[PDB]
Amino acid sequence: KTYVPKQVEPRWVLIDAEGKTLGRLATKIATLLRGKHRPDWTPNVAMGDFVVVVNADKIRVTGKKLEQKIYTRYSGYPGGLKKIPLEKMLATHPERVLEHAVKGMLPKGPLGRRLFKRLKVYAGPDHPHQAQRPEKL
Amino acid sequence: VAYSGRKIWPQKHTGRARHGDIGAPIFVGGGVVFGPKPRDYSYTLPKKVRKKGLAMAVADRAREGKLLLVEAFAGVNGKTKEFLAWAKEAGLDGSESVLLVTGNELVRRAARNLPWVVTLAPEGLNVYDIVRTERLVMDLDAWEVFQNRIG
Amino acid sequence: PRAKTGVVRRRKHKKILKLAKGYWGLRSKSFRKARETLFAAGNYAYAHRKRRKRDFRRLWIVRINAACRQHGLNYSTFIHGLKKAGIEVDRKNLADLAVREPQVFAELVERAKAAQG
Amino acid sequence: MEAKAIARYVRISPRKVRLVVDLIRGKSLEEARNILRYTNKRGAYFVAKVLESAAANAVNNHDMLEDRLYVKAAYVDEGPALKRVLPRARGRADIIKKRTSHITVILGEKHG
Amino acid sequence: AKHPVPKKKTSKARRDARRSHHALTPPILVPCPECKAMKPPHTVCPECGYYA
RNA sequence: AGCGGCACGCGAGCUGGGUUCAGAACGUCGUGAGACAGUUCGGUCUCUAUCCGCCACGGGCGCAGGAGGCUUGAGGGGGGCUC
RNA sequence: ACCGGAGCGCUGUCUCGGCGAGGGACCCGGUGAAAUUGAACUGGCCGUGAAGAUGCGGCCUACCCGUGGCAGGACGAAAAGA
RNA sequence: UCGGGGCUUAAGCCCAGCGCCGAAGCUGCGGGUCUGGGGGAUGACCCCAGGCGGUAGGGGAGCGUUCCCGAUGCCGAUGAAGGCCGACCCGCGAGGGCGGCUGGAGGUAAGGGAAGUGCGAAUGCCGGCAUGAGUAACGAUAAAGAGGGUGAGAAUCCCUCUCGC
RNA sequence: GGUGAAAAGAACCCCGGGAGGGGAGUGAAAUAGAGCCUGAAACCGUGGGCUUACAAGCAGUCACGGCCCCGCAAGGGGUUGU
Ligand SMILES: [Mg+2]
Ligand SMILES: [Mg+2]
Ligand SMILES: [Mg+2]
Ligand SMILES: [Mg+2]
Ligand SMILES: [Mg+2]
Ligand SMILES: [Mg+2]
Ligand SMILES: [Mg+2]
Ligand SMILES: [Mg+2]
Ligand SMILES: [Mg+2]
Ligand SMILES: [Mg+2]
Ligand SMILES: [Mg+2]
Ligand SMILES: [Mg+2]
Ligand SMILES: [Mg+2]
Ligand SMILES: [Mg+2]
Ligand SMILES: [Mg+2]
Ligand SMILES: [Mg+2]
Ligand SMILES: [Mg+2]
Ligand SMILES: [Mg+2]
Ligand SMILES: [Mg+2]
Ligand SMILES: [Mg+2]
Ligand SMILES: [Mg+2]
Ligand SMILES: [Mg+2]
Ligand SMILES: [Mg+2]
Ligand SMILES: [Mg+2]
Ligand SMILES: [Mg+2]
Ligand SMILES: [Mg+2]
Ligand SMILES: [Mg+2]
Ligand SMILES: [Mg+2]
Ligand SMILES: [Mg+2]
Ligand SMILES: [Mg+2]
Ligand SMILES: [Mg+2]
Ligand SMILES: [Mg+2]
Ligand SMILES: [Mg+2]
Ligand SMILES: [Mg+2]
Ligand SMILES: [Mg+2]
Ligand SMILES: [Mg+2]
Ligand SMILES: [Mg+2]
Ligand SMILES: [Mg+2]
Ligand SMILES: [Mg+2]
Ligand SMILES: [Mg+2]
Ligand SMILES: [Mg+2]
Ligand SMILES: [Mg+2]
Ligand SMILES: [Mg+2]
Ligand SMILES: [Mg+2]
Ligand SMILES: [Mg+2]
Ligand SMILES: [Mg+2]
Ligand SMILES: [Mg+2]
Ligand SMILES: [Mg+2]
Ligand SMILES: [Mg+2]
Ligand SMILES: [Mg+2]
Ligand SMILES: [Mg+2]
Ligand SMILES: [Mg+2]
Ligand SMILES: [Mg+2]
Ligand SMILES: [Mg+2]
Ligand SMILES: [Mg+2]
Ligand SMILES: [Mg+2]
Ligand SMILES: [Mg+2]
Ligand SMILES: [Mg+2]
Ligand SMILES: [Mg+2]
Ligand SMILES: [Mg+2]
Ligand SMILES: [Mg+2]
Ligand SMILES: [Mg+2]
Ligand SMILES: [Mg+2]
Ligand SMILES: [Mg+2]
Ligand SMILES: [Mg+2]
Ligand SMILES: [Mg+2]
Ligand SMILES: [Mg+2]
Ligand SMILES: [Mg+2]
Ligand SMILES: [Mg+2]
Ligand SMILES: [Mg+2]
Ligand SMILES: [Mg+2]
Ligand SMILES: [Mg+2]
Ligand SMILES: [Mg+2]
Ligand SMILES: [Mg+2]
Ligand SMILES: [Mg+2]
Ligand SMILES: [Mg+2]
Ligand SMILES: [Mg+2]
Ligand SMILES: [Mg+2]
Ligand SMILES: [Mg+2]
Ligand SMILES: [Mg+2]
Ligand SMILES: [Mg+2]
Ligand SMILES: [Mg+2]
Ligand SMILES: [Mg+2]
Ligand SMILES: [Mg+2]
Ligand SMILES: [Mg+2]
Ligand SMILES: [Mg+2]
Ligand SMILES: [Mg+2]
Ligand SMILES: [Mg+2]
Ligand SMILES: [Mg+2]
Ligand SMILES: [Mg+2]
Ligand SMILES: [Mg+2]
Ligand SMILES: [Mg+2]
Ligand SMILES: [Mg+2]
Ligand SMILES: [Mg+2]
Ligand SMILES: [Mg+2]
Ligand SMILES: [Mg+2]
Ligand SMILES: [Mg+2]
Ligand SMILES: [Mg+2]
Ligand SMILES: [Mg+2]
Ligand SMILES: [Mg+2]
Ligand SMILES: [Mg+2]
Ligand SMILES: [Mg+2]
Ligand SMILES: [Mg+2]
Ligand SMILES: [Mg+2]
Ligand SMILES: [Mg+2]
Ligand SMILES: [Mg+2]
Ligand SMILES: [Mg+2]
Ligand SMILES: [Mg+2]
Ligand SMILES: [Mg+2]
Ligand SMILES: [Mg+2]
Ligand SMILES: [Mg+2]
Ligand SMILES: [Mg+2]
Ligand SMILES: [Mg+2]
Ligand SMILES: [Mg+2]
Ligand SMILES: [Mg+2]
Ligand SMILES: [Mg+2]
Ligand SMILES: [Mg+2]
Ligand SMILES: [Mg+2]
Ligand SMILES: [Mg+2]
Ligand SMILES: [Mg+2]
Ligand SMILES: [Mg+2]
Ligand SMILES: [Mg+2]
Ligand SMILES: [Mg+2]
Ligand SMILES: [Mg+2]
Ligand SMILES: [Mg+2]
Ligand SMILES: [Mg+2]
Ligand SMILES: [Mg+2]
Ligand SMILES: [Mg+2]
Ligand SMILES: [Mg+2]
Ligand SMILES: [Mg+2]
Ligand SMILES: [Mg+2]
Ligand SMILES: [Mg+2]
Ligand SMILES: [Mg+2]
Ligand SMILES: [Mg+2]
Ligand SMILES: [Mg+2]
Ligand SMILES: [Mg+2]
Ligand SMILES: [Mg+2]
Ligand SMILES: [Mg+2]
Ligand SMILES: [Mg+2]
Ligand SMILES: [Mg+2]
Ligand SMILES: [Mg+2]
Ligand SMILES: [Mg+2]
Ligand SMILES: [Mg+2]
Ligand SMILES: [Mg+2]
Ligand SMILES: [Mg+2]
Ligand SMILES: [Mg+2]
Ligand SMILES: [Mg+2]
Ligand SMILES: [Mg+2]
Ligand SMILES: [Mg+2]
Ligand SMILES: [Mg+2]
Ligand SMILES: [Mg+2]
Ligand SMILES: [Mg+2]
Ligand SMILES: [Mg+2]
Ligand SMILES: [Mg+2]
Ligand SMILES: [Mg+2]
Ligand SMILES: [Mg+2]
Ligand SMILES: [Mg+2]
Ligand SMILES: [Mg+2]
Ligand SMILES: [Mg+2]
Ligand SMILES: [Mg+2]
Ligand SMILES: [Mg+2]
Ligand SMILES: [Mg+2]
Ligand SMILES: [Mg+2]
Ligand SMILES: [Mg+2]
Ligand SMILES: [Mg+2]
Ligand SMILES: [Mg+2]
Ligand SMILES: [Mg+2]
Ligand SMILES: [Mg+2]
Ligand SMILES: [Mg+2]
Ligand SMILES: [Mg+2]
Ligand SMILES: [Mg+2]
Ligand SMILES: [Mg+2]
Ligand SMILES: [Mg+2]
Ligand SMILES: [Mg+2]
Ligand SMILES: [Mg+2]
Ligand SMILES: [Mg+2]
Ligand SMILES: [Mg+2]
Ligand SMILES: [Mg+2]
Ligand SMILES: [Mg+2]
Ligand SMILES: [Mg+2]
Ligand SMILES: [Mg+2]
Ligand SMILES: [Mg+2]
Ligand SMILES: [Mg+2]
Ligand SMILES: [Mg+2]
Ligand SMILES: [Mg+2]
Ligand SMILES: [Mg+2]
Ligand SMILES: [Mg+2]
Ligand SMILES: [Mg+2]
Ligand SMILES: [Mg+2]
Ligand SMILES: [Mg+2]
Ligand SMILES: [Mg+2]
Ligand SMILES: [Mg+2]
Ligand SMILES: [Mg+2]
Ligand SMILES: [Mg+2]
Ligand SMILES: [Mg+2]
Ligand SMILES: [Mg+2]
Ligand SMILES: [Mg+2]
Ligand SMILES: [Mg+2]
Ligand SMILES: [Mg+2]
Ligand SMILES: [Mg+2]
Ligand SMILES: [Mg+2]
Ligand SMILES: [Mg+2]
Ligand SMILES: [Mg+2]
Ligand SMILES: [Mg+2]
Ligand SMILES: [Mg+2]
Ligand SMILES: [Mg+2]
Ligand SMILES: [Mg+2]
Ligand SMILES: [Mg+2]
Ligand SMILES: [Mg+2]
Ligand SMILES: [Mg+2]
Ligand SMILES: [Mg+2]
Ligand SMILES: [Mg+2]
Ligand SMILES: [Mg+2]
Repeated sequence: KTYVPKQVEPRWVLIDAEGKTLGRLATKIATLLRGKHRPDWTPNVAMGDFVVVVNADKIRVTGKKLEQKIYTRYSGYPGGLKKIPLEKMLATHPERVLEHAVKGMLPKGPLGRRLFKRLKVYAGPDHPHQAQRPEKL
Repeated sequence: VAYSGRKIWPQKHTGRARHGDIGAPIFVGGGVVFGPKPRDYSYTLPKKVRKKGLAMAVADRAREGKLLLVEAFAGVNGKTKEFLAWAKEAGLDGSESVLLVTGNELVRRAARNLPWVVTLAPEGLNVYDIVRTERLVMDLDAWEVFQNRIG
Repeated sequence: PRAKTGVVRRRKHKKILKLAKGYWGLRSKSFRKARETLFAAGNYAYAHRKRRKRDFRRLWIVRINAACRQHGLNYSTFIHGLKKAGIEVDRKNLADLAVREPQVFAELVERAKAAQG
Repeated sequence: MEAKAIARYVRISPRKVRLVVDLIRGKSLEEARNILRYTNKRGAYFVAKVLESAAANAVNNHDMLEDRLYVKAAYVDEGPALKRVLPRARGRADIIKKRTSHITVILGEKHG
Repeated sequence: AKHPVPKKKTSKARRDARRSHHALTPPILVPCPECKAMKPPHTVCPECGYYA
């Protein structure tokens, strides 16, 4: 009968964002958010590392993107569809662009959100120097 | 069924179901559908078969060794206690069901009230009664009658 | 001879109703609703029974692949090494060794890296 | 121990009186008499009626101390409804249930 | 009957949930100074009277 | 002094002039009963909203000690005319 | 008390709505129905599907329960299409 | 809005290679049933190979309900039928049995016979009870108020005065 | 259509205007109390165990996990978080 892990401790990680290609980084970030790298992986628990990102304001992204490529929010009201280009996202709160990527990469369930909270993204550098600052690339 | 043929309601725009009259079998108290009518359950079994059976019964009963022709009914005159004595001195301890076939009317009366004995006139010989009973005992004269039909 | 319904209907009903204990609302009180639900349930079980295997095969893979990843190679190549090295042993389930008794998993990694080329 | 008292066939809807009963469940006999003493519902009268009887039974039959007993539990049950025909428009007609209640109140000694 | 009608019998759960806010509150009472008895606040009550 | 979509948006929102019931008539066709997309006058439009949606307003709990007051503005709405 | 056209007088028919009165609606006490109802733990968009989806997919959104209101949807109710 | 996120020497397109994932297909292990073929003299039983999605429909084998023979029988107050409950035993299943509780007077083996014999839907029939809902409504907008009395209890009964129709 | 073998049909006391109950008493049984044998289901309610207020649902099913409960015990029952 297959092994079930018990209450273990979350491994807090720290990733430097600047230079990294947006989507490419998000993918790995997501994987870390779930277990999926720890061989005691369990799909219904929440055991992914606490990823911390810094210098997110400096994420690289190929092609025209920034100019083109737009994020759309929808208010409930008529015409309530807002459209905001990648450019202006970074202009203001930029950690958004990475978050909206990692979030869209997490499973959509009630667990998915638990995990989305373990992801801490900052304009960086610097952040809550709690405990582990295990540089990672 | 004793109801009226009247249509119970219009069957249109009433909004109710759709009906003809209370008599209908989907109605409670209505008439039965394929309920039983009185009838003749009898049929005419081939006489030759009726004979064989009567023989095979007597025969089956004879092979078992439970057949017994008699005659010396000293316990004549209808009286149970007397017949009891006769059967006593005859191996009929009332341990086995006896089909007592005989023409003797008084012998009949005697054995009659006994729970383990079925009396019977010779003309009434039938495979059913034969088979019901364990032992078969019959008057010599009656055995002649049985023989007349088949023997 | 008239044969009323009597016990028969009630009894066949109570049976199903037993099977439905625990279901939401009318779905465990109404015989007609109960049966309907059960119909669905039975079919689900039979199909989840088929899936259950297909489910663990997957779980194992990830756990194996996770251990292979930290051990240098990936699952794809790992299996190949093993499949080539004749070590048909490890049924993807028993590759739970990755979780406990890792030195054995490790031993099994080199066997695969050996069979590679 | 505990003392029961039931008034059956009270000509009033259960759902209605039930509102009053739930108001005094667990309460002490003292605050209870008061809660009904000044509750603004028809159910009060009936629930009070059975509550006071429960008390009498408690003491005159079980040596319980009046000034020491509470509402260990109480509940109201539905009795056979009185169905009546209400003439309606366009000749349509329908039945209206003048429902009915079975009010039970069971008292009990405080502590020991 | 005419025009709007309920599309479905409301469940046991839905009904009672609606009746969430049905529970009535107990009366508010205070002991009057005159007797040890209880009275609704700001109200004269029989079996006591008033100080003029 | 824009055109179009939304069951040529909208009758559990209204109207009911038009069309398309039973009355009547003109023309008209039919021996006829009747008929026509040819016309003409008359002609009953249903008090109660369960769910979703929507406009408003509360109760419950939540916001890692409890409380009084003052606030930040993520997110959303309104407004945008012209001589 | 027939159908068409016009004019005078007069007007909340209207521009264009406002205020007020009473009877209801609303709150409390008493009594207490109905049509309807597969079961319900019943959201939006874009698709999809017997071609008009709360129930399929993807995405977005959404603490739990009600009260007064509106009537777009549940191809709403009613009548086995006239 | 490419299913989404997201992707640019690609996560796009083309050419070549190696490996992996993966369906109820195929393999392994156990079980069932049918058919064919083998020993079993043998009824039993074992061995081997193969078949077993299914609507209309055809065929086969069973389960349960009422009644009859078996009944001048047998079971039954040391508790019949029926009811409620079970995580137990048997059966592929329809069911059968056991145990506990209720019930209080009948029940009917083996083996056979005969049918008013099995219900979820017929806007089915009868009865009970739900939902809408503490909702609409309380039946002419001629109109009420107060004191006193009666009474377990009074806006609603009696009396007096005042008001209105 | 049905109390019970028998009316032995509940004296008397207590709360209550009464109804209806609580004692007592009868009976083998009153969970046989009078529309009373057995008393199924829908339906209504009281108590208790598990559970639920960031969550999108034919209401189940598969897995794991927690709490509660039966065999101290390897097991099983209830519940439902993901
Ligand atoms: Mg990866
Ligand atoms: Mg995004
Ligand atoms: Mg997941
Ligand atoms: Mg999904
Ligand atoms: Mg979501
Ligand atoms: Mg007649
Ligand atoms: Mg007739
Ligand atoms: Mg007649
Ligand atoms: Mg007829
Ligand atoms: Mg006729
Ligand atoms: Mg006719
Ligand atoms: Mg009639
Ligand atoms: Mg018709
Ligand atoms: Mg209808
Ligand atoms: Mg019909
Ligand atoms: Mg009919
Ligand atoms: Mg009728
Ligand atoms: Mg009849
Ligand atoms: Mg009759
Ligand atoms: Mg025949
Ligand atoms: Mg002949
Ligand atoms: Mg004589
Ligand atoms: Mg004599
Ligand atoms: Mg004699
Ligand atoms: Mg005799
Ligand atoms: Mg005789
Ligand atoms: Mg005899
Ligand atoms: Mg004779
Ligand atoms: Mg005879
Ligand atoms: Mg039947
Ligand atoms: Mg329920
Ligand atoms: Mg139920
Ligand atoms: Mg596999
Ligand atoms: Mg009464
Ligand atoms: Mg309570
Ligand atoms: Mg009373
Ligand atoms: Mg008393
Ligand atoms: Mg006592
Ligand atoms: Mg209650
Ligand atoms: Mg009733
Ligand atoms: Mg009326
Ligand atoms: Mg009417
Ligand atoms: Mg009606
Ligand atoms: Mg009603
Ligand atoms: Mg409830
Ligand atoms: Mg409840
Ligand atoms: Mg113009
Ligand atoms: Mg124009
Ligand atoms: Mg237009
Ligand atoms: Mg337009
Ligand atoms: Mg169109
Ligand atoms: Mg068009
Ligand atoms: Mg058109
Ligand atoms: Mg147009
Ligand atoms: Mg047109
Ligand atoms: Mg319109
Ligand atoms: Mg209209
Ligand atoms: Mg119109
Ligand atoms: Mg309409
Ligand atoms: Mg006109
Ligand atoms: Mg027209
Ligand atoms: Mg029309
Ligand atoms: Mg006309
Ligand atoms: Mg012509
Ligand atoms: Mg002609
Ligand atoms: Mg013409
Ligand atoms: Mg023409
Ligand atoms: Mg024309
Ligand atoms: Mg003209
Ligand atoms: Mg004309
Ligand atoms: Mg007119
Ligand atoms: Mg007209
Ligand atoms: Mg008119
Ligand atoms: Mg008109
Ligand atoms: Mg009119
Ligand atoms: Mg109408
Ligand atoms: Mg009205
Ligand atoms: Mg509502
Ligand atoms: Mg809805
Ligand atoms: Mg609603
Ligand atoms: Mg809404
Ligand atoms: Mg709110
Ligand atoms: Mg609030
Ligand atoms: Mg504060
Ligand atoms: Mg201040
Ligand atoms: Mg202030
Ligand atoms: Mg702002
Ligand atoms: Mg403004
Ligand atoms: Mg704006
Ligand atoms: Mg005229
Ligand atoms: Mg004129
Ligand atoms: Mg004129
Ligand atoms: Mg003039
Ligand atoms: Mg003039
Ligand atoms: Mg004028
Ligand atoms: Mg204005
Ligand atoms: Mg005025
Ligand atoms: Mg007003
Ligand atoms: Mg008001
Ligand atoms: Mg009211
Ligand atoms: Mg939920
Ligand atoms: Mg909900
Ligand atoms: Mg589009
Ligand atoms: Mg589809
Ligand atoms: Mg369309
Ligand atoms: Mg659509
Ligand atoms: Mg699907
Ligand atoms: Mg959807
Ligand atoms: Mg949405
Ligand atoms: Mg409110
Ligand atoms: Mg209200
Ligand atoms: Mg509302
Ligand atoms: Mg609407
Ligand atoms: Mg893609
Ligand atoms: Mg993604
Ligand atoms: Mg890219
Ligand atoms: Mg080429
Ligand atoms: Mg080439
Ligand atoms: Mg080649
Ligand atoms: Mg090739
Ligand atoms: Mg290959
Ligand atoms: Mg493979
Ligand atoms: Mg696949
Ligand atoms: Mg398979
Ligand atoms: Mg297989
Ligand atoms: Mg096999
Ligand atoms: Mg086999
Ligand atoms: Mg089979
Ligand atoms: Mg075959
Ligand atoms: Mg064979
Ligand atoms: Mg062979
Ligand atoms: Mg052979
Ligand atoms: Mg053999
Ligand atoms: Mg041999
Ligand atoms: Mg042979
Ligand atoms: Mg086979
Ligand atoms: Mg198939
Ligand atoms: Mg049979
Ligand atoms: Mg039957
Ligand atoms: Mg019978
Ligand atoms: Mg007997
Ligand atoms: Mg006898
Ligand atoms: Mg026995
Ligand atoms: Mg006894
Ligand atoms: Mg027994
Ligand atoms: Mg017993
Ligand atoms: Mg029994
Ligand atoms: Mg029961
Ligand atoms: Mg056991
Ligand atoms: Mg056993
Ligand atoms: Mg079998
Ligand atoms: Mg078999
Ligand atoms: Mg069974
Ligand atoms: Mg059984
Ligand atoms: Mg059983
Ligand atoms: Mg007993
Ligand atoms: Mg029998
Ligand atoms: Mg047999
Ligand atoms: Mg038999
Ligand atoms: Mg048979
Ligand atoms: Mg038989
Ligand atoms: Mg047989
Ligand atoms: Mg037979
Ligand atoms: Mg029949
Ligand atoms: Mg049926
Ligand atoms: Mg009846
Ligand atoms: Mg009845
Ligand atoms: Mg009736
Ligand atoms: Mg009915
Ligand atoms: Mg019901
Ligand atoms: Mg009702
Ligand atoms: Mg009703
Ligand atoms: Mg109700
Ligand atoms: Mg009310
Ligand atoms: Mg009202
Ligand atoms: Mg009234
Ligand atoms: Mg009225
Ligand atoms: Mg007065
Ligand atoms: Mg006086
Ligand atoms: Mg007075
Ligand atoms: Mg009194
Ligand atoms: Mg009274
Ligand atoms: Mg007065
Ligand atoms: Mg009055
Ligand atoms: Mg008698
Ligand atoms: Mg009497
Ligand atoms: Mg008494
Ligand atoms: Mg006493
Ligand atoms: Mg007294
Ligand atoms: Mg009274
Ligand atoms: Mg009394
Ligand atoms: Mg005592
Ligand atoms: Mg007693
Ligand atoms: Mg009992
Ligand atoms: Mg008991
Ligand atoms: Mg009597
Ligand atoms: Mg009576
Ligand atoms: Mg009664
Ligand atoms: Mg009961
Ligand atoms: Mg009862
Ligand atoms: Mg019951
Ligand atoms: Mg219940
Ligand atoms: Mg309960
Ligand atoms: Mg409960
Ligand atoms: Mg417990
Ligand atoms: Mg949120
Ligand atoms: Mg489904
Ligand atoms: Mg488990
Ligand atoms: Mg567990
Ligand atoms: Mg613990
Ligand atoms: Mg414990
Ligand atoms: Mg369990
Ligand atoms: Mg679940």
